[PDB]
Amino acid sequence: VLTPCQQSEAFHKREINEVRTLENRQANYEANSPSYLALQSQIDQVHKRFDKYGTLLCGQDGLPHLITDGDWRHAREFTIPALLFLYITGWIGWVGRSYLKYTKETKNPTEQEIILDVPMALKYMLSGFLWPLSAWQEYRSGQLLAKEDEITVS
Amino acid sequence: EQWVANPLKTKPLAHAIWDPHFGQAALKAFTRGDTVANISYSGVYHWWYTIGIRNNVELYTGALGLLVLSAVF
Amino acid sequence: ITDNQVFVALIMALVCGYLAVKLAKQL
Amino acid sequence: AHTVKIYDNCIGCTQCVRACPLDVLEMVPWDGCKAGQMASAPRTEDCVGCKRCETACPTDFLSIRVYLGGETTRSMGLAY
Amino acid sequence: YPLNPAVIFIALIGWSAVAAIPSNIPVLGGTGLTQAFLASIQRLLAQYPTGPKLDDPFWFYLIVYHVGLFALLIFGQIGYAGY
Amino acid sequence: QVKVVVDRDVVPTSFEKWAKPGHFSRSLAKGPKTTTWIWNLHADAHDFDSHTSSLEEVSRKIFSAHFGQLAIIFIWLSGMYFHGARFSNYVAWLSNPTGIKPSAQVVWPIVGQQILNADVGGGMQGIQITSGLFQLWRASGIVNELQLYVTALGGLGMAGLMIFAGWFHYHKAAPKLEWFQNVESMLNHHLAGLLGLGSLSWAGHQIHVSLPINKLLDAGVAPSSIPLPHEFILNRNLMAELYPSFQQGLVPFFTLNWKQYSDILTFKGGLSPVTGGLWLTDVAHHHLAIAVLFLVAGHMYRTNWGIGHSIKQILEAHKGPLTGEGHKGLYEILTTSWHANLAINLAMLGSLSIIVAHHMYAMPPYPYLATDYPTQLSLFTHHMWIGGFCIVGAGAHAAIYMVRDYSPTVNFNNVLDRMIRHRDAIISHLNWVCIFLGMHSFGLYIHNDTMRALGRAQDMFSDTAIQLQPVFAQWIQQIHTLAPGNTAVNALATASYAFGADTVTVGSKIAMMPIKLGTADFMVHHIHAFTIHVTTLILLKGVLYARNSRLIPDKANLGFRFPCDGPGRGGTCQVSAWDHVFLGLFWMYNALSIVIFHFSWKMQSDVWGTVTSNGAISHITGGNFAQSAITINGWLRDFLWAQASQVIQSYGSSLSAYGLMFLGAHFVWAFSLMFLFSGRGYWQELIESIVWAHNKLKVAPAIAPRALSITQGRAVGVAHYLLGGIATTWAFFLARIIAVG
Amino acid sequence: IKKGSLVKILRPESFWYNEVGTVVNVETSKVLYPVLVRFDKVNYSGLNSTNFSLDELVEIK
Amino acid sequence: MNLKKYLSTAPVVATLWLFLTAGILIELNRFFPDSLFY
Amino acid sequence: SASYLPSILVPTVGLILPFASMAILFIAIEK
Amino acid sequence: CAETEEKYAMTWSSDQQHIFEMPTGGAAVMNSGDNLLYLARKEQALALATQLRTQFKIQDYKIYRIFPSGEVQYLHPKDGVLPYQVNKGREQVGRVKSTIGKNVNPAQVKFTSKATYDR
Ligand code: CLA
Ligand code: CLA
Ligand code: CLA
Ligand code: CLA
Ligand code: CLA
Ligand SMILES: CC1=C(C/C=C(\C)CCC[C@H](C)CCC[C@H](C)CCCC(C)C)C(=O)c2ccccc2C1=O
Ligand code: SF4
Ligand code: SF4
Repeated sequence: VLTPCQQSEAFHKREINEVRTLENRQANYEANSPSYLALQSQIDQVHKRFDKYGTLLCGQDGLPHLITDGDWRHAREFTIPALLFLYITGWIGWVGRSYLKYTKETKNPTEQEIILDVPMALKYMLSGFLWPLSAWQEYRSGQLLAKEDEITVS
Repeated sequence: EQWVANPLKTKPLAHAIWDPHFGQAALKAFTRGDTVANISYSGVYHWWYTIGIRNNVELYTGALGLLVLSAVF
Repeated sequence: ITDNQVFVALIMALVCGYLAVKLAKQL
Repeated sequence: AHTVKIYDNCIGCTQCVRACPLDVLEMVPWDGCKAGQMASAPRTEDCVGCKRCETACPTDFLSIRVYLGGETTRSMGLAY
Repeated sequence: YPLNPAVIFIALIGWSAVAAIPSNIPVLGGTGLTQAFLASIQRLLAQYPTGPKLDDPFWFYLIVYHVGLFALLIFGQIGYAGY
Repeated sequence: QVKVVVDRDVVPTSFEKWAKPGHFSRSLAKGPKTTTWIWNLHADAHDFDSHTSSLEEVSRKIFSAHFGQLAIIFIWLSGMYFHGARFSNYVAWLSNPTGIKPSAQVVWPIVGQQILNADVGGGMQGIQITSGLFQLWRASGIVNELQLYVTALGGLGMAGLMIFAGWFHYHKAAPKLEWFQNVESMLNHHLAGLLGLGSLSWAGHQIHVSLPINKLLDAGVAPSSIPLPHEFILNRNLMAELYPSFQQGLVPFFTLNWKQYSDILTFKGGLSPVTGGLWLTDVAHHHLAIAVLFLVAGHMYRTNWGIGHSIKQILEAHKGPLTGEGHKGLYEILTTSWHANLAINLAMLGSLSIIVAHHMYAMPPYPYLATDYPTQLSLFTHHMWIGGFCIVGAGAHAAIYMVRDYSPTVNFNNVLDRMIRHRDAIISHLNWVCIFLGMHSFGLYIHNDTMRALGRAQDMFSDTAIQLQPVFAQWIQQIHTLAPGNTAVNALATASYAFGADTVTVGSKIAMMPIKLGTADFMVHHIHAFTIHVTTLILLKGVLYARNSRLIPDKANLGFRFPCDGPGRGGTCQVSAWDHVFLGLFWMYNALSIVIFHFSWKMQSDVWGTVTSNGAISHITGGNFAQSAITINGWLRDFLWAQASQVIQSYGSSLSAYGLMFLGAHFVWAFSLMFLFSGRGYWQELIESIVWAHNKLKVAPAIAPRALSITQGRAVGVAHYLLGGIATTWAFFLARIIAVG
Repeated sequence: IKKGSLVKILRPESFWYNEVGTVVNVETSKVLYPVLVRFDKVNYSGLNSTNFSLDELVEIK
Repeated sequence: MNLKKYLSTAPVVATLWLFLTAGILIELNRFFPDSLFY
Repeated sequence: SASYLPSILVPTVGLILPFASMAILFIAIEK
Repeated sequence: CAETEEKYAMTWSSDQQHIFEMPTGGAAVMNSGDNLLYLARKEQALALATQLRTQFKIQDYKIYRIFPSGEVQYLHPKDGVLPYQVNKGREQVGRVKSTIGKNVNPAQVKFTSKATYDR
């Protein structure tokens, strides 16, 4: 059963064990060593690390699990970086497709791919920002796809 | 059938060994009864024990009963 | 667990061996 | 033997015969191309089958297609 | 090709006599390179099963005498190259 | 004669041809219609005897390229001196070296990886050095951070002189070929000028820097009371206290009373019992011996003054009867073909690097080097590995000579091709020696494997069982015990303490123990002779069958990196002189993997470890070699199962980056097999079946996406098999010995 | 038909099958494969320059 | 003059873009480390 | 339980059967 | 060996004593006037024909195939002219009517002793 992670026992056992275990090296230095300040910053980055995983679900393992159902209580877990990611490589993919359908109609398409025309490249890098309703409106013209390309025997 | 007497305890034996390469020290690393047989890791005594073979005699009549069938095929 | 049943078995698979070599030199 | 067959795509550019280091291939005057030539493979008893012809066959797809057939002494290329 | 299989013993003259009288004392042999060997083979020659790895002047003056003796007989066949 | 004719303003220096990739090859300036142009661009980036046959233009290109290599090496050493300066704990390491583990690289604090900063002491953390730079700096006498900064900045200065030198010697002053075929002068300046003045000037550094400094650090002086090497030459008085022969000046040198220089120079050998290194009196005396001996050596090549040899009149004079012509032609081979010179120099360079490894483990020449065992391990191992690869470079570039630059007119009946007349009798007897040593080097391991597995340990090859005591190695090692009284008359100790007397300990750490060789060490030496003979088989089969085999009698007409001939002759895959080098790299991995698996486990059983009270002994595995190296279950269990345990439990600690470079190197090793086993007849229409999925969405790439070629599609399987395979033993070894030593 | 015309192929072992290409030379001397067609892209032989018959001569407009 | 063509090639712009997005990941993981939400 | 039969049958199938089977098969290359 | 395998003896003439390379290996003496040369297999021999012909003129050359019965053969050339050059004596064998695209499917050839292209 996925307990809420802020109250799970083995979670806070890992809190005591890692703050104490990393803290064992912190007594190897004086009060004004640069390493001692670095492990001050590291202990801060462990208490923040465990307070910022409060609303997750760590089960009996004491390790924060995830949920990928789109439950809308786990939306910040999976689906918000899911839609975020699909926007980012939809950006990248529409940039690359748009640049290849640029260099397909140029003088010499071979030299276009070694030496990227950074004018027209950085045109398409930035212009491919709104690929759902630009790739979709280039799909409604019947132009994202193709037909009767290369194939083997049958 | 010694395994049928004690199914949890006794480790089930496969066929026996005749190595002329076992000098002495390996011969004491296999003694499960008088034979030095391999422990049978194939679940066959469990299937023959749910079948209800509780004997070695029924296994001989079965072994003859499949030499007959192999000769038939 | 007995003795003569083993001999009955090796006779029956000797016959089965002759039927195997009888299948061998015809196909 | 390794059966060499030379189809009607053979436009007679003769990189095949120059590419064969066995002289299984020769050129035959054949009035069906612009050069008037079409290659022939009469002596396939010496044909290794190394497909060095098919590398240097600049047709559409392989006018000369080597099919790997029999394996004699000469067609296996063993020295002894 | 070996047209001159003439002499071998000229190396035995040529390698023992150049290595007998120079003693050069504080090494294994206080005597020369060969005198420390001929004395240290006659103790072992009469079918002695001994001579272990700690037998110094048998093994060491075995190899160091054979390695110059081989070299001087080979150079003796090089002594039939100027013909 | 000797004269230097130099073309000026050879090549203009605009960035125009950088915009033309593949400008250099007219076979490759067509531009990429396929993606194989991308990889052929890099496979022809240094085929200098494939750009143009004109050896002048080639020779300018290579000779300018060497300065680029030395520029990268001076950037590398300037990097090591700066990471020694700003980032290392070397100043604190100089106080107590046996307690402080050496660290330079201080990992930047991003997510997690700040835990790699190992608290190695010195008050400052960071990942631990295994390269052994601090031992060479204590030997060289670098006291504080200032010489590391300044020597780093001089490293960048020489890097600028090598970039400017290479630009200067390709573009605006580049020589003729008559400069290059003036090779008696080249040997005449490299024997004498490079190595002679190198060892002589280094004897200057050791006598006027290291002998006072590593006398004071041997006396245990803190690195603040130590004066600068500066201050030992303003007056002889600070050195006459340390070495009282400096008071006499150079006067006993010029009168040849060299008995007086017993303070500065001696012949003692052994090791320093205090620092665990060689005596720098012996090392400075040694570099004087290389000094005078190489300056003698340089002057045997007639250049202008009619005094000295020429190589032609040497090689003609050995007109032996069983070779017929003698060495006629080799001065014309080695001064017209670069690849043959690269074969010789990579063979001797690689075998020198192996010699470096074997001379560094047993005579540890740096102070406190044998104390920290990871620097003792990885400087054996690293120089063993480059010392391996360079021999395969000999086996390749010998074949690149034999395919390209062979000409039978200059090379007719001499010592060279008379081998190739009976190369069947060469390779056939290598075949026999490989089978005989494989049976008698590994069949003994299957024997002891079975006899230990069959219970009958009375039939093994142990010391208790049928023994195979190495007779010859124990005998000559016993001679090396008896050296410094008998034959090395003016010595005191032996050539090493791998030979003779009782062990040398520094800080309760065993610096060197006399290595015992009994009946297991024997069989591993026959492993090494075996897998050396197999690489010699593949790398002589790669050269004698390079140009014209009896399978394929025109390979020079096909080239060097051709994949094959075809399915004819029943299949002629992998038959080129390059493909034997493809095989010799796997056998390089085998041969050196069991060299270092002999090293790092015999010396974790027979040498290294600690010493306790009353001089009592303790090894790391605890004498667990001769009862365990005889089998393979003892080898795999007791070595690869047991020594892995400090690499595998290394998580949550500073050794966990080796726990990442262990698994990832298993990944790269396993990832090579995809390239080795399959071939482009699969991947080309797998890829083209993906090209359908780009042609459907108009994402057809204009450079056509081929698969790799065959030779690239096996060269990359080598270069992953070796990167993953070598980095496994890398992470395993450094995570093993850092975790204890 | 003519030189310079942009021609789709209908032969399944053409590498450029169902891809248009430009006509370079046509011979009218009963050569069985007279219409030499080269292409933008490149087969595995490295060679765009091939030739075809008249049944595999389908142009576009 | 033609250096900017060399700074428009495939590997150089590959390093000047993967170096840049690499710096986006590292500079976005120094400022907000341990980011499993959102 | 005839405890002597593997002492006969294990060697005569283990070694001497791949002698006569080498003869029957290997001469049966030419028969 | 020579008592059971077809030795290939290559006979040719030259003008000057040059030096070529054997297919067995190494440099050969190359008798200037006329010289025969026993070999092992045909690719060695025509590889030597490429070895000499692409360098310089070695014409009036052909291997007499010593088959072990005792007599010879003659292949390169037969009509006296070089094979990629076109002579009006050679009869072409080894063709079909079209490309591979009209070759028969091997399920139409299954259980018959035919080829995948004869039709
Ligand atoms: C122009 C950019 C671009 C675009 C839009 C696509 C799109 C596609 N590829 Mg892909 N691909 C690309 C480049 C691209 N590819 C490159 C450069 C390679 C070589 C590494 C591949 C190798 C590849 C394989 C092997 C496969 C696909 C497949 C696919 C399809 C499924 C999506 C997927 O998993 O992608 C796969 C994505 C990758 C393998 C990694 C992405 C490739 C690079 C890193 C990103 C591309 C950005 C591009 C370089 C930007 C250049 C332009 C810009 C400078 C102006 C999809 C149509 C699959 C398919 O057929 O599915 C139907 C498939 O099996 N691709
Ligand atoms: C005694 C003079 C001398 C010295 C010291 C060297 C030293 C070297 N030569 Mg060299 N060489 C010389 C004479 C000399 N050469 C002559 C006379 C010829 C012509 C026959 C050549 C032909 C030659 C070739 C063809 C090659 C070398 C290479 C090398 C380098 C090997 C790499 C190495 O050891 O790095 C250790 C590095 C050092 C020890 C640094 C050395 C720098 C010091 C300052 C000496 C350099 C002085 C310089 C040569 C004087 C030029 C005069 C000019 C300024 C007016 C090394 C720097 C190889 C190389 O890498 O190319 C550069 C190479 O391929 N040499
Ligand atoms: C008297 C001068 C002298 C001194 C003090 C040293 C001292 C040293 N050398 Mg040495 N060396 C010398 C001369 C000298 N060498 C000469 C002249 C050569 C070239 C032949 C070498 C070649 C050499 C190698 C290859 C190695 C050393 C190494 C070492 C170190 C190991 C410690 C030891 O016990 O070695 C004592 C040294 C010796 C027993 C060498 C004696 C060499 C004699 C002087 C050669 C005489 C030359 C002459 C032509 C005779 C040659 C044939 C002869 C054998 C019959 C030590 C610092 C090892 C090292 O690097 O340490 C890690 C190592 O691997 N040396
Ligand atoms: C572990 C796998 C393995 C093994 C055992 C071998 C073994 C061998 N390789 Mg090798 N090889 C391997 C992997 C392996 N290779 C891989 C992965 C590559 C990839 C690059 C190569 C590439 C390679 C090349 C390129 C060459 C070899 C060659 C050889 C042979 C060297 C001669 C020798 O040692 O004979 C001794 C044999 C052994 C040690 C094998 C064990 C034999 C035991 C000891 C005795 C017999 C067992 C048993 C009694 C048999 C009877 C019972 C049975 C009949 C029922 C040897 C058989 C060379 C060759 O052709 O031979 C010279 C050669 O040129 N190998
Ligand atoms: C190749 C390495 C090797 C070697 C050297 C041995 C050696 C041995 N094994 Mg063995 N073994 C090996 C591999 C090897 N094994 C492997 C790989 C396996 C597993 C497959 C086994 C499995 C095995 C078992 C199961 C047993 C042994 C046993 C033995 C011992 C007796 C065998 C015997 O009678 O020899 C027979 C020897 C010969 C017939 C001699 C032939 C070779 C001669 C010397 C060649 C001489 C040629 C000559 C030099 C030509 C030059 C001179 C001429 C020109 C005049 C013997 C020590 C037995 C034992 O009890 O150990 C004590 C035993 O029970 N082995
Ligand atoms: C997988 C495989 C391939 C396919 C390998 C493909 C073709 C290469 C994949 C890696 C390249 C580098 C991808 C190209 C991507 C570019 C780097 C652009 C990406 C954008 C940035 C990363 C720069 C072979 O070609 C092959 C050939 C012969 C034997 C075995 C194999 C084989 O196993
Ligand atoms: S087929 Fe290709 S190679 Fe053979 S001749 Fe016609 S064109 Fe030249
Ligand atoms: S098959 Fe081998 S030999 Fe016969 S032609 Fe094609 S390539 Fe030349």
